[PDB]
Amino acid sequence: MIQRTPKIQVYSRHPAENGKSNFLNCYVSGFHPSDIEVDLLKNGERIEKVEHSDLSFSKDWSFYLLYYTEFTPTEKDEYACRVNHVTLSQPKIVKWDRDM
Amino acid sequence: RVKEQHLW
Amino acid sequence: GSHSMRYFYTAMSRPGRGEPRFIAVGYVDDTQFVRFDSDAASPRMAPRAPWIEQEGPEYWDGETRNMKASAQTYRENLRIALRYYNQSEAGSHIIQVMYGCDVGPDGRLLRGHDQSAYDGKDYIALNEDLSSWTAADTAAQITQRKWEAARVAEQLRAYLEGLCVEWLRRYLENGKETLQRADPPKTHVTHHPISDHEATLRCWALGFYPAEITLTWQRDGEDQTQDTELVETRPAGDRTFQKWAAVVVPSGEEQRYTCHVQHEGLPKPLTLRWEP
Repeated sequence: MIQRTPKIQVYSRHPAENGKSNFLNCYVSGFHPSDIEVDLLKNGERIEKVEHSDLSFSKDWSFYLLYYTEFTPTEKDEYACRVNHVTLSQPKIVKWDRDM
Repeated sequence: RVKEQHLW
Repeated sequence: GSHSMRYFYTAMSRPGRGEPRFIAVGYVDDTQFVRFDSDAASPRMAPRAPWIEQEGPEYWDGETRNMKASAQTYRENLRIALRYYNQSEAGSHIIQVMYGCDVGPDGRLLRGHDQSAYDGKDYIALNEDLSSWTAADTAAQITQRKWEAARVAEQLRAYLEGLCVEWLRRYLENGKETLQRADPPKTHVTHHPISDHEATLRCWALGFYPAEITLTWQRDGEDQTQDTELVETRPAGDRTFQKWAAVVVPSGEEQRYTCHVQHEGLPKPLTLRWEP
């Protein structure tokens, strides 16, 4: 009956440099129960190749997952993570900001 | 290595 | 110098969508090394770290056998918990288990763990003596009574002081190149004006392993705990972790603020300031 909403961080593996290949990460954590829907977006559209870590959890029992994809950032392209969970009325979108 | 069954 | 091995199991029921999913992961410190998922096309304990790949067929077959048996036990425990909590067969529920051992630099047992949860709430835990239980409620007291009758704690204690420590020592030696290497954080301070009156100073730590780190801001040498925004430590995806801490400062007062970094990879704690 008690549920916990996900914390969401969107960031890159290495410091962002335009035209240099990198990895776009969306880390979801602190949530319960485990079902969660995560999409990485490029200019508002769903990226297809997205991989994710194996489900695990923290000492307080809340779950965490990393969703990631290879990307080459540019000045114009906008990146984001869209998350849905039973605790959320509508999907939550977190935009990628190089300075976090 | 995992623990080598005890029901609730 | 100190190390840990931990296994994490999650069993999740899904009425009308088949049998409950069972997922197990194993870690040494902050490095995952094995996984099992009942939803895989061919469920098997599978390697997730390069240093475990050398383990022979006897290891992989034995670990897979234990995991399939544990999946069967936890699907039965989900049915038992419905009865103990007077719940219907319509909802989804979750059992979680975490167990393992911590050793010091000499490789001797520092402490053992065996804890369970139902629907994200503590259910029953093995106490630090490895001989008695702490039950969270009257349903877990039924399991405690059954486990005291079957001398379950003695069996766990034998595992935790025996095979757990012996195999953790083996993995540490086989993976010494990475498991026994601390990667210190790469640190820097960024400055972002908010308005004419204030700016954000953000202290970054990147590329560090293990995950444990302390990042703090001080103003005139006093901790700014209430005023600091600290993000949760996050995985980079290449084994290392990242973290930042930020403070909002008045324009022109930037030099009153210092960022302090503590990490096992650092011989001494680091002091950083914004460098315009």
